[PDB]
Amino acid sequence: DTHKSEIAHRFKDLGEEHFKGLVLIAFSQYLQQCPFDEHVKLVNELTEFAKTCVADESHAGCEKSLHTLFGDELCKVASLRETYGDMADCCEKQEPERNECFLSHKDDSPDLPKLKPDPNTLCDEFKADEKKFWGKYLYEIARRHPYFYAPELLYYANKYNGVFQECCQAEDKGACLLPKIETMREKVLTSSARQRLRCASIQKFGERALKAWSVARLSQKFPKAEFVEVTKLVTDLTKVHKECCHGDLLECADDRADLAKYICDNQDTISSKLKECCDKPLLEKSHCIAEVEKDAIPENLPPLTADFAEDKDVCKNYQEAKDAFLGSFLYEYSRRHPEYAVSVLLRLAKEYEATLEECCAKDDPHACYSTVFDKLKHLVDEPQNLIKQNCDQFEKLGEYGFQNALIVRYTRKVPQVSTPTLVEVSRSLGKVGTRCCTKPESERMPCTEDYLSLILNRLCVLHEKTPVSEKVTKCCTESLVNRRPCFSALTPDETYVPKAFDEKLFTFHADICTLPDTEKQIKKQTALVELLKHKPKATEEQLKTVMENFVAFVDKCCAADDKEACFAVEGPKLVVSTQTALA
Repeated sequence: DTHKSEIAHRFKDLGEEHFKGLVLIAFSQYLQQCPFDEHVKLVNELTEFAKTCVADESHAGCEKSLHTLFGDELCKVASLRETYGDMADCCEKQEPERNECFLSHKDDSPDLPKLKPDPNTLCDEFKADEKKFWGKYLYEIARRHPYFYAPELLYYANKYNGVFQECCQAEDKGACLLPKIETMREKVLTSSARQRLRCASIQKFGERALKAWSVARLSQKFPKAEFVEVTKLVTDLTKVHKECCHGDLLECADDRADLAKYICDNQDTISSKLKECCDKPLLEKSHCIAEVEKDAIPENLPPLTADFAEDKDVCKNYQEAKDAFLGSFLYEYSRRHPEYAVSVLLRLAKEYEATLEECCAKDDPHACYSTVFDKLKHLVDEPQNLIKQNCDQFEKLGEYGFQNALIVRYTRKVPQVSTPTLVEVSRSLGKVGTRCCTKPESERMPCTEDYLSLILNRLCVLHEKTPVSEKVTKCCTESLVNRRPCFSALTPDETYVPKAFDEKLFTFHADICTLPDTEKQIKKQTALVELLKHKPKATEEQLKTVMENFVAFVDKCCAADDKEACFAVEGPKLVVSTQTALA
């Protein structure tokens, strides 16, 4: 009963272009510092060997796993040690330990040069060779995002050649291109942050957590899908993610297709909105199905309380399959409330779990769990007043001013975190203003809950690598679903000794007037953070004073005939007045 050669099953099923694409992504994520040219060699080689195993299945090595073959090739890289250190001892291990070891060196903050894309040299390179322009893009996104969802990477990379196909024929390439890549670039970062949380769930909270996520997400989109169908799409959707998150990129891709294919062939029992989606070429259909509008709530739905609170058999039901009965609750809940954010529904079910565990203990469980829904109904509203405040502060200050607002709020909160992580997180938190505060009122909170969890997950991820605040560790490990309130309930502690003053953190040169705009703000926001690790009690009135004092200074010195002499003299002046005002 042996369908023998895994490389050959995959090469056939995906076809060559997708095989090559996915292989280049996989090498790109394992070795992020490597030049492009070296990866193209590793891909072509493995690809030859793939064809040979399609031609002859018995030929040597054609039965080795996909890791072993991927792994064999990583081990032959002349520059693994003197380029990747401790990584080249992975080569001393056997399968599957050798593969675990490679993964664990994926770098979530790789140090990579910022692509300042220029449309002329860039439109130059797509005409020269469209298929390599295509690969270079794959490799550049994937090496800076090493857990990127890989079948989507091909999707976007095609969308991308798509822009150049339409824009390099116009009379102002520039004016045509940059708005489209920029709208594109935002969707890609959002999609990578999404995937990164999917993988954190499983790696850190179990398959049970991801799976539970898909019940929420699915039930909500496909409320007229009955539970067994939902259950089924869930099984196959957790598998696709598990494999994606584990670097099994070829199995993942092929299993997403089989699912895209299963969904479209079962429209009538799943949802009525898919008919347009179920009609594109492969990449686009899958993206369509993941982007698709939600279906209508069936009309005569039996009130929630029926099965889950009055049922004189709840505890019995629950004990016989805890996870199914809870999945069932999540299904039931999610399909009736497509308004809610997932993070919220998964928080509703978790609380619901906690209630049976402890009610089912007591002699009269029914007296205990009959009342759960009010408990639950109060969960929704805890968030709401957070929202109002932050959108006011946001409208009040604008995006930049709000980022510095968060930078201060979050540095007093978790002063130990490193300065680059505090900057990046606060910037991203502040864009949640622009994302969510112009939305309809009853929609602002769901929006907010949803992205915070991508952003809080990035904080944990950046921070689990080099663990230094106990506060953050606790909020990251304690729960998946309760991070946002765990991070909002944190206070500035008086258990933090201020950082000793460091001159080099508050010295500025004529370069500051040179930087790209993002860089300029990031240089300033760093110094903002370093100022609050040093002067952690400094008031809001005082900081107001410093920030203005600081704007004037940069303005002043970015205008003079000798800027260097201008920073030299005014720099120390600034330090003095600040030290005085704050100390």
